[PDB]
Amino acid sequence: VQLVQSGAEVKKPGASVKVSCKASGYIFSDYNIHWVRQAPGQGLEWMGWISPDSDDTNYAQSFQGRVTMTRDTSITTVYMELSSLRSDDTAVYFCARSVGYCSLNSCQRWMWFDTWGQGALVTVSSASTKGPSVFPLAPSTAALGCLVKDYFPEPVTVSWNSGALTSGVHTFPAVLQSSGLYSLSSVVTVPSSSLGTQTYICNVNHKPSNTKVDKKVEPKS
Amino acid sequence: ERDISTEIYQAGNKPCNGVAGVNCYFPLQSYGFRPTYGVGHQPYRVVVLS
Amino acid sequence: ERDISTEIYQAGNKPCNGVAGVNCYFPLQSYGFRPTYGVGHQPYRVVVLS
Amino acid sequence: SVLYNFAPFFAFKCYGVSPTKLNDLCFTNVYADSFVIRGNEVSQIAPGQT
Amino acid sequence: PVLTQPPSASGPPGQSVSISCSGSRSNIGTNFVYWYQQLPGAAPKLLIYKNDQRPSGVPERFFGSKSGTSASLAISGLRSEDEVDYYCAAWDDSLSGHVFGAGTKVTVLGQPKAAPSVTLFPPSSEELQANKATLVCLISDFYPGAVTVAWKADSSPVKAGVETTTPSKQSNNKYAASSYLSLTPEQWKSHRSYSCQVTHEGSTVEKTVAPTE
Repeated sequence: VQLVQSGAEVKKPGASVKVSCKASGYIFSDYNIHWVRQAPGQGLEWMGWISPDSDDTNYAQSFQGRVTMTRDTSITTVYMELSSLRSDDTAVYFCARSVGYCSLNSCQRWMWFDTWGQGALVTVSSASTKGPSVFPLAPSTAALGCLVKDYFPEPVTVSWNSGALTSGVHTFPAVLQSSGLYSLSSVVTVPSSSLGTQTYICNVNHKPSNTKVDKKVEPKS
Repeated sequence: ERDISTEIYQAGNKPCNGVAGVNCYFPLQSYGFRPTYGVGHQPYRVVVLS
Repeated sequence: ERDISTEIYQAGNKPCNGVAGVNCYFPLQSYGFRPTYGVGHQPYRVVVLS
Repeated sequence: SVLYNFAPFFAFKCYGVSPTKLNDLCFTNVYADSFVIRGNEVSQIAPGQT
Repeated sequence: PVLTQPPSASGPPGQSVSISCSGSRSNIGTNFVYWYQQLPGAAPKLLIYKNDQRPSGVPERFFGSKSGTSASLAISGLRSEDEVDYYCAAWDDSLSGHVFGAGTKVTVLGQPKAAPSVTLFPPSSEELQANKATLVCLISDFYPGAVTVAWKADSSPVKAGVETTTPSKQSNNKYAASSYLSLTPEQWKSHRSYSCQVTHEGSTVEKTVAPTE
């Protein structure tokens, strides 16, 4: 069985996300879907469960109207509306196929979650909308980097000269600041044989913007 | 009579007011209703009339 | 009922009436009492009433 | 009552006659035997389990 | 509230490691407690249900138990796949909601101390022609993460709108951090020298780059 769903990128708070954990590989008349988010580091926050035969749903004692679950029969999915998103619960959402059907509040003693589908990374914060920007990095053998600034939405694909000449790439994390922008870096561990005789080209391809930018390194000594 | 019991029934000597597992059990146990079972293990729906 | 074993158990076709081999292992396997294993791995005293 | 003054047991899980009414239920014959085994198979000493 | 768990109940291989799941009076003691298994950066799964039996494909060696106020899970032997996370879940009547664990990480008995390789990279000539000067410096190939980055511009240490990140995890079990700034070009031309101070354990490694290099 599988529990595939769509994926939502980063967005400004004050909106409503929408994902649909599709019930495929099994008949959807004898199971329940439980929703819980996994915050990085700290514990798990459980929302509730739905019913196929009915909207007979039970909500948590922490969130009442900020999260709403509704279902459908022909498409056989589940639709959520998360009104008034805040920037303190950046977590990935999981749908779990649990055995057992109950409608009362005194049932939770004998059922468990069997299979957990892969999550949809969802997170709350504002962001820029335009494409990335590749800036060259001067070398200090000698190694030169590839600086990428203000790329949204995450992630991006980095290709060194469209894969024609790459060697010893490095992966770096994203820095954090209050401006809401993120930056990426990538330096190649190249020897001193190709420093000024052969130039190095770094390209970043972005799918939402459908555009690319190029750098022009100018080493000096 | 109608009885709604949520506390733990004690089956030993220690007071099982809120602790269960060592000598006391939960009095409510759910039915095992599997469609792959036999005829004698099927959920029959019954009504009274007095 | 209970059965006891004096001969060496044979898992194939090999004469083993007091000798070991590639398949003529002893019918008893080592267990070991060490106070460094888990709580579940610790031995338990169990009695049964018929 | 001698089966209760020897601390809280590890597990009193059993299926059969309730021990709270065994003082008046006289029986014909009864046998007892005890052994030591790994704690991963102590919950598997039950009727209808392999 | 949330269940109480140790932060990191590690254990050397070759013996058994025990982990406890202690909650409250109504949390564990009247309802059956559960144990879940999660891979690092992946979806979780059930580990023991009903404290006595296991699903198919789960090894027989794994075992759990309950006492009346806390739960005990017993495992023996650690390998390269035994650094996964272990969570404990329970339910109660007071809150009417599922409460998971706090998070416990177990590790075997990890690289020793070393010397970081600071790579101070000056901004390119293209950047200097765009009325900006991105003063960056990077470090790589050090373990563990104890680098205290600082600035010594030889005239005045001033910080404004920095972009400093923690050393993350690479693909070769190494760490790498970043400390960036999109400084004004006149401030960088006002400084005749630049060398970000990188120190790990005392044996610091420093690299300097001239404005004309």
